[PDB]
Amino acid sequence: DLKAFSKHIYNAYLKNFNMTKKKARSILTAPFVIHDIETLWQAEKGLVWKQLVNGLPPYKEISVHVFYRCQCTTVETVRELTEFAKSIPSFSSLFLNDQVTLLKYGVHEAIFAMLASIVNKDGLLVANGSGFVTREFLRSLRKPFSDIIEPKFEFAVKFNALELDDSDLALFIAAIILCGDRPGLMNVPRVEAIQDTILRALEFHLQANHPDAQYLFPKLLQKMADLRQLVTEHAQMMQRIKKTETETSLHPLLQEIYKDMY
Ligand SMILES: O=C(O)CCCCCOc1ccccc1CN(C(=O)c1ccc(-c2cccc(F)c2)cc1)C1CC1
Ligand SMILES: CCCCCCCO[C@@H]1O[C@H](CO)[C@@H](O)[C@H](O)[C@H]1O
Repeated sequence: DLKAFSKHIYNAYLKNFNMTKKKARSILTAPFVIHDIETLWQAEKGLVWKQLVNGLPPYKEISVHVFYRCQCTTVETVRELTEFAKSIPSFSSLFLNDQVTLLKYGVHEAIFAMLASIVNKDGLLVANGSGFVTREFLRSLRKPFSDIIEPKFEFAVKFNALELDDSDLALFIAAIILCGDRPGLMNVPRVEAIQDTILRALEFHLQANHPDAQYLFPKLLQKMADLRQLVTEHAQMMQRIKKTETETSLHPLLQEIYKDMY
């Protein structure tokens, strides 16, 4: 039951996410360092990116260009999360409208949790591990673009202190997506039931994987609550950008995610 449950989730996680925390940590211990405008330019000229630069919206400025690259990665991680979720039998058993509801309100929490895997206190990996953008450079962007980034590093460094591996994260992320609290859900009892099974699997798994860790399971439950507050603040900053940065393009999928959030 729960052992094979977890194992199926773990394989779904390995199957659908290109960058795993294992791969990321090895690199973070070399990548081209982006820390100013010149190295950013060189990086765009020199590094392979998943989305091609001319494919981005028309250029406006440096801070906005960075934002577009963040937005590109966000949308790509949504696609991965969707296929990850669909690789879970109980998720695909849900009516398609409930699937969309869970992803809509779940993906950003899952993204910011997984983000910690490619983050340290000095910056984060970009371009599939080919580059490393410094936290200080991201801090130097003009508001509101620098403001929307720093809160994630703060969460990330604290989160990495728990020292989860990929197998723990697969269950953690599954639990975030299969959440019975999401607005507009049709079959709440069914999602609550799946959520409960995942959380049992998570505890079972952590007992085995981290036998000497103390209070880790309730600590992770608190991280789930923390991520909700993080995403609320994020959505508020995105609404601010929408209203005060009219020249900045917003990806339509992300726009569909944000119109009913406060
Ligand atoms: O939510 C939206 O509406 C999309 C909008 C998000 C905006 C805030 O995004 C971030 C905030 C904090 C940390 C990371 C991200 C974005 N992410 C990245 O992986 C990422 C970070 C930096 C760069 C990059 C690339 C080139 C130059 C440069 F200076 C930076 C590329 C990708 C993770 C969440 C997807
Ligand atoms: C797969 C069976 C066909 C599903 C048809 C039901 C569509 O319902 C719609 O689901 C959306 C969430 O996904 C909500 O945002 C809309 O308010 C709601 O009207």
